Amino acid sequence: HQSLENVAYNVVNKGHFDGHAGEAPVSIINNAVYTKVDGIDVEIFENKTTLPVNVAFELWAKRNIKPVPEIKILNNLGVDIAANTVIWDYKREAPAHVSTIGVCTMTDIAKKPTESACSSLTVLFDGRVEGQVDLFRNARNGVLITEGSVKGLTPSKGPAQASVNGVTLIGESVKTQFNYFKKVDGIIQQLPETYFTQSRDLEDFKPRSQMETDFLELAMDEFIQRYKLEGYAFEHIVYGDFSHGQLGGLHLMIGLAKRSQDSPLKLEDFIPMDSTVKNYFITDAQTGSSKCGCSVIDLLLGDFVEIIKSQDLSVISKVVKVTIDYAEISFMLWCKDGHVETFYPKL
Amino acid sequence: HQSLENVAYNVVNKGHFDGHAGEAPVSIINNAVYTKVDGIDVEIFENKTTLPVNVAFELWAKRNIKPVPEIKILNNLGVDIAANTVIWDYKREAPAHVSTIGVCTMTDIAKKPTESACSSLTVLFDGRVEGQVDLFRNARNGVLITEGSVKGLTPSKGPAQASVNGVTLIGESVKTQFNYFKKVDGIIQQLPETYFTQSRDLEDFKPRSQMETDFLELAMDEFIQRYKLEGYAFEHIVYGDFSHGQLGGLHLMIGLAKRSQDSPLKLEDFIPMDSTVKNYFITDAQTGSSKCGCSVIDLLLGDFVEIIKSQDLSVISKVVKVTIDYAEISFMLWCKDGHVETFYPKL
Amino acid sequence: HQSLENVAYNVVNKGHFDGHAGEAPVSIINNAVYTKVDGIDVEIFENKTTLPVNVAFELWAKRNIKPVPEIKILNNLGVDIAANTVIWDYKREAPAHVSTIGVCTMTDIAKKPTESACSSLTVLFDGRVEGQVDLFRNARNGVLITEGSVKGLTPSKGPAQASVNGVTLIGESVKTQFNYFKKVDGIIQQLPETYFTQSRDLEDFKPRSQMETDFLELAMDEFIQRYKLEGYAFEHIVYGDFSHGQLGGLHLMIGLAKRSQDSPLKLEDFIPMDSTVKNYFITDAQTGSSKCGCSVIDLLLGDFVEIIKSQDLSVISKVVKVTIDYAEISFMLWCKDGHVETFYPKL
Amino acid sequence: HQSLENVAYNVVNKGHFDGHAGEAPVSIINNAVYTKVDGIDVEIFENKTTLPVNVAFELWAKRNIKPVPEIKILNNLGVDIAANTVIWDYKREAPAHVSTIGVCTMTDIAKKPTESACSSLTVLFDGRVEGQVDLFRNARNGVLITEGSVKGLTPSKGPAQASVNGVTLIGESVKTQFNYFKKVDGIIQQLPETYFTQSRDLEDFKPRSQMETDFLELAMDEFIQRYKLEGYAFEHIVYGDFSHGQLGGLHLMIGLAKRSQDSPLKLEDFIPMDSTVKNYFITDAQTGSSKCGCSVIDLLLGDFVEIIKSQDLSVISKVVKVTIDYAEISFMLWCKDGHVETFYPKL
Amino acid sequence: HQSLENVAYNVVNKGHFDGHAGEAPVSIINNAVYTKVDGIDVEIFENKTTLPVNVAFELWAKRNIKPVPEIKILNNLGVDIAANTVIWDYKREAPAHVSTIGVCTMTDIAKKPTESACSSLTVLFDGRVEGQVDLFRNARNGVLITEGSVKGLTPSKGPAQASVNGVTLIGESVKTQFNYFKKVDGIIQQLPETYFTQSRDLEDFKPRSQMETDFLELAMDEFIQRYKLEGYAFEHIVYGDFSHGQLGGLHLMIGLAKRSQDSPLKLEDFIPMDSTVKNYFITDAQTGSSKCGCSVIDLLLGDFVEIIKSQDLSVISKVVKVTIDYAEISFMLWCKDGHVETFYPKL
Repeated sequence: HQSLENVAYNVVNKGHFDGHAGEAPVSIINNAVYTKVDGIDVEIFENKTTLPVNVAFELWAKRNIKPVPEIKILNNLGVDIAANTVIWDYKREAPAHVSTIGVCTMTDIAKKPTESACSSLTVLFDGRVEGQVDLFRNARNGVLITEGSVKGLTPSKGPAQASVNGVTLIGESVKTQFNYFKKVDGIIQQLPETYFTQSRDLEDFKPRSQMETDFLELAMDEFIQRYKLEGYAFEHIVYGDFSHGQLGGLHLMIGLAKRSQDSPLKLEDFIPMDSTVKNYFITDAQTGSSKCGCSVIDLLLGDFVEIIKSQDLSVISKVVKVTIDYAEISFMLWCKDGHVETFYPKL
Repeated sequence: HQSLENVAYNVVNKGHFDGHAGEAPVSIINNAVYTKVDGIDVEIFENKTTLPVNVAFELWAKRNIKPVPEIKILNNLGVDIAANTVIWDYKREAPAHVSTIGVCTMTDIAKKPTESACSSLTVLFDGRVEGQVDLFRNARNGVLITEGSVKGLTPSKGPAQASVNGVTLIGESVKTQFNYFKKVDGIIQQLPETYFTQSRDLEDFKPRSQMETDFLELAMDEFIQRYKLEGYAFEHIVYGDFSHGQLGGLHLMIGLAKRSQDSPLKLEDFIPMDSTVKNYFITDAQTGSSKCGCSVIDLLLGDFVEIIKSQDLSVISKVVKVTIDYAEISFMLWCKDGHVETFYPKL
Repeated sequence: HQSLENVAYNVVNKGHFDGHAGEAPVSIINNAVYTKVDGIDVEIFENKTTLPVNVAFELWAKRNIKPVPEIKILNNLGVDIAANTVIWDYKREAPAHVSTIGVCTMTDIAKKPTESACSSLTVLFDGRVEGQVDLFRNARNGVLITEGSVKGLTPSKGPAQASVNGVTLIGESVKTQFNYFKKVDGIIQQLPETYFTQSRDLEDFKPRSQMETDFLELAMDEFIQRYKLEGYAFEHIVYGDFSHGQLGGLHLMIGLAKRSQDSPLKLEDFIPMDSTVKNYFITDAQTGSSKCGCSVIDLLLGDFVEIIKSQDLSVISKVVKVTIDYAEISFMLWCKDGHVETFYPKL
Repeated sequence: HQSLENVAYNVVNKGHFDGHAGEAPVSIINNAVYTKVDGIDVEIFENKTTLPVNVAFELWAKRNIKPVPEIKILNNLGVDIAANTVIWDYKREAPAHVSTIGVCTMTDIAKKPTESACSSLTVLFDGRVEGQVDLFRNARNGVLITEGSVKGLTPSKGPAQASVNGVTLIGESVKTQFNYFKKVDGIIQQLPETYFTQSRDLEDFKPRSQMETDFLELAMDEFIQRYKLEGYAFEHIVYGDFSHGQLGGLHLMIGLAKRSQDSPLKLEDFIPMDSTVKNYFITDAQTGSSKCGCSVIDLLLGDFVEIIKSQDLSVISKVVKVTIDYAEISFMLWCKDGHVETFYPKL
Repeated sequence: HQSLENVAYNVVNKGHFDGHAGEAPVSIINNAVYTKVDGIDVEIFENKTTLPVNVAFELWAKRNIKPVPEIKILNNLGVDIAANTVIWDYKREAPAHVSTIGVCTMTDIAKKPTESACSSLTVLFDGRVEGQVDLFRNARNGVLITEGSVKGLTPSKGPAQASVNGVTLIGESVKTQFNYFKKVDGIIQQLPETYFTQSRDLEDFKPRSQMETDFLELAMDEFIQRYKLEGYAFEHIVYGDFSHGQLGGLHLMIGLAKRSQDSPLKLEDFIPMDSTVKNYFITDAQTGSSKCGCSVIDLLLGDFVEIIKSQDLSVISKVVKVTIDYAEISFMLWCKDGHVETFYPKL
């Protein structure tokens, strides 16, 4: 078994677990870990998890620190568990998965992914570690990620971003765009064609196309005119309606970013996990206009435009299915007189 | 009785309690509430209150999310309790009142405000909800707020700002300026004429008059000259003295904002509740000048100027009474040779 | 003995302990102290220490609020304890020392520093308080700080910065540059000649020389050219290498500040205490380049340049000793063909 | 206000609060109070209450230690609060009442019982303390207890037992049998004629009549014969039926005591408060016979015999009302063919 | 450093720390230590100390389990710390001493007792461990315990009882009667002649002389007559007075034991540490007679008789000094007309 004091040694010296021998003295108190430096206690870990403090500490210390998929993607793919690593959720500050494989004896359900206990779980395999492509080849259920091709398998090209120590970025010195492969009950799946969410924050939103730059820079009707968007309810859906007490529309992250050029918004992330569609309590500071339970998704404007411009506006209301981050996302589409009234993610 | 799991359902779906039926699974641990999403716990409430976690969770979920008076105003008016709503203090992250009326069985002292238990409490009535103006008409003690007139009653026009989900603003799509009415022992009170504090933060202070814009933009003696303010100790009181080790003056929020154009201040809010007069430990980063227990109030400069220019400077020292946010605020006035030495709120 | 309720009185009125008589009512819950204002609890202290909540509260309330040395300096000098004051660590939010002298009965090992219990401890004496220079003169082990000269003793001129209520600055209205003196086993020490770290943060880094201004403003090879720095590996050590997956170099705080002009860095302070050499997990957001356990020190560029330009580059590798903040800091120096490969602090 | 350290002084010296001046040093940790004796912490209070540890400590220290009514009696009488004392529940280890009067500033709703806040509460007045009979005479709602007569008032003679520091006994050197008086809305009530429960434990049950001694000593049918009890279902109700998997009858404490002469019972007190009718999960160790939710009451056998022998057995089933400990207790009476089937308290 | 998991291994296998290599998996939660047995957590340590759970666990595991002096004796002798062992207080369930020597790195102030840090502490040395008699010979301050003689030193014969794993007994297969020696500031002390307390509990009190057997068996005046004790107030002091509401006398443990032959007493140990004189809140169940703050000491009756029969009864009141368990115990002696009124320990 792995000791607390040896986990602590690694953490105080390297900032994470690297398998160095040694021991640092430690104090558990207040659901935290303190090490003693010249007689004084200094906090090196605070447990925000539902696990026991020492177990949480170990899993955190064994964090995967390579670029890894964002958790929304792993969830959409049905990943239950990872092979011989810990995927750390930096949003929640807890492990992304309940159990572990060959990592920690308090959470292990197995030591290798080839065991029976893993058979019906979807295991994440990582093509960057020796042997794991071959384990995937023999696994019943699993998801494999790789940097390039895999012989005998058709790749699905993933999103451009990944997460590195909780910072989600598009790698330049490091590769963040993985190929994905999936197996269910021994059978290779054909992964669907997908849009990908863009994982941008309100606070530092950056456009990634000319369309988006135009959106942020041009006035509303000049933008709508230029991109032949009249009748697609962008003024409601994208720019948002702050005219009444109840906030209307405002379903694209880029719209929130544009409001933020003029004046602040308050977003309450009431179910704070990473996901393709987010749900916010939104309050507009300038007007006082607000709305609880507002679905927001961060697509490239161009992607969103192609979704909606491909829609049949003949019908009053229908639930539209779109594949995003490998998940089937339901949209509510309301039309009147052959124009769009609203179009939003159903959560 | 209301269940925890049903409170949780409402919160995970809508971000607050709306009376929908249903249940979400939940874990109480670490003075927090976690819901289970695909086998993993995610925090949906952290209890910063002195109440039991599940009770706090329910009250929070039943937060009033309409525009509501800032808590300093309710306190100054002697509000003990609200009728069939929960006023949430976003500064403290706890209920503004100890008990409740027709809201939650663990804190209820009554189900309707007409009961005997309420008779000697000052109940907040809200003219925007059916029937409550009439309950106020029959209440012994209470405070009523309304958007417009009330027949047979003289209104007091309140402050322009209110709070919406903890964001204090001047409503454009929503009404934040209430009329106030008050009853004590069955007798309608005549509310006094008042100044109102402006509820601005150091971090995003915005002027609300030409005088204030001038103050922020002009140099000290040019501003004092222009507004005929020589002899009113503005250089001490408003601009503040950072020349000695002990910080001097600096009693108006706008003065702190002006310092902040040049260089940072650190404010320790040591008794962190909302109130008309605040009390700070202030440290000036540029000079190292500092002062514990410093009274600061946020009045419109113009209002403050009229307070002080109406003062008799004949006497060495006297306690001056000014009505602000409906409270009687004591000021210490020190004069010498018929000019002002200092003039500050007494807390 | 000192009471909790009297500590609370002082804190709610003045923001710290000043010896006023009186009592405020209080509630201990959740490792915090709440006072009752008009029937509602408001938090006035949260215990981030390993001490019992009420003891921590008292020590915090008796915080030294004059300008005081940064804790890294006191540690480097071997200060164990302070005479009749509490040095508060604002980074850790806990006392800097384990025990106390004439301050608090739960942590006191003595009431005056002249007692036997203090004999083998290095006591901090403060020349600004009546009598303490004379106590130092008779102490076995101690460190004395003063604003000016001390008769019969050679001064060591300290760093220009000190800390005032946790804000570290160079005093203009207040003196932050102390003279230091030290005694070990009754014998006055001759303190070594030292560089001093500059205690600047990444977030608000400000240059303090023309060299540093040039560094931040000029392009790399233009800066290296101008200051005749070719062959001293500044491109690695100072500007940092973000070309590979593993981040290289980047050992001077000023280098991190320059990166930050272009794009954000994430620093994980994994052992969060104040010290001369810090240790970070660094992640570059633009490239995804990262490195755990990275030593960073904040020297004036000019100081660092003189350290390294005085080095013999004849040898492949050697451990170099430099005195900084009174500590002997080990540097690893690697050379090839008579140029510098890398030069970094050894932690 | 009263200080923690002064409460502690009284407790370590006298074992409770007596108003002595002084201070003992104290540590709050783990919801407990520790005092320091020669450098080592010793626990002097553990908080089993829902109140903050320091508040609970004070109330406990101000425990009424004179003989006082058992809490079941005060509850049955509707006592909400006590005048200038704290009634401590030794079963629950918490105060018997929510608020307090002239005792502790964190729980006080008033300082004297004559105040408006007390007007609609039933206040316990204690004729043994100067002035309180007269306060009762002027109170709107209250209960008065005295050792002897009160002029102008008809007494109700209470139970023979009272509680002294949590030990319930029949006083020989001290008076435990109080006279009771009650006022509702200014009007003296006529208290009903009552039986009283006997407050005996299974573990040390002692008979208090010849009938009870006979019951414990004689064989079943010899006892039933002697007291002409055939047809009153004592074999079921009192002796209990352990023949089947579900335990039957066994509703009188004395019956449990008799079983205990032969072999052990396990009683789970699942709602552990003091009350006239208790509710137990009972398991018989000899047979394995068991029953959840079993009502048990401790009456003198003679009293119980008179209740039931005065019943009309003509009807199949009826709810019978009996006054016990001043409460109206409902009994279910089932008869067949003019004999009793069962007769038990309805909880 | 010593690891948590290795402490756990020793505890689950041997019940305490014996220096075996190995590791058991562990969970810290709720201020307790749980080990995992076949997937289920079982508690192996609950922390009743003020130390961090893992530190407390280690010290407890390193409990001295040989016969050791009762803690009252070590305290009376001024023992601050033990040499290379942990004296566990089983009454308090915590270490008897604050710091440690060569035992645990979180509490060590030294690794060997010969170090400077120990110089002014009174160290307990244990003659049963190799080398420690010689360490005592060179120590400045200390207390030595041995089974037999020590060359060149006069022994003081200790009490017959010692403690073995918290069970205090008179050894038959093991030696519990130590010789004591003491050094202060390098100088061997002559320990005074002493009585010893007998460390008996009320619950299982056993007489240790014919006098005590007579006391328990004979009637009061027959016992007083037989031992010529008239005029020494035994009826008050020893047998106790239960006639009034306030309990009188009852200062010898043997008296409490005799009451207990007739009927139960409730003792509240309000300052629950081991000491020569104890302080109880006593309640007599039969009479209801009670008394807070009652001093009780457990001497052999014969010893107590010789104390008092050697007293001069000429004076009304005087404080008498008696040496017991090496401490100077003050007694209050009150006389009238040349007989004893009362004689009791002053705490």
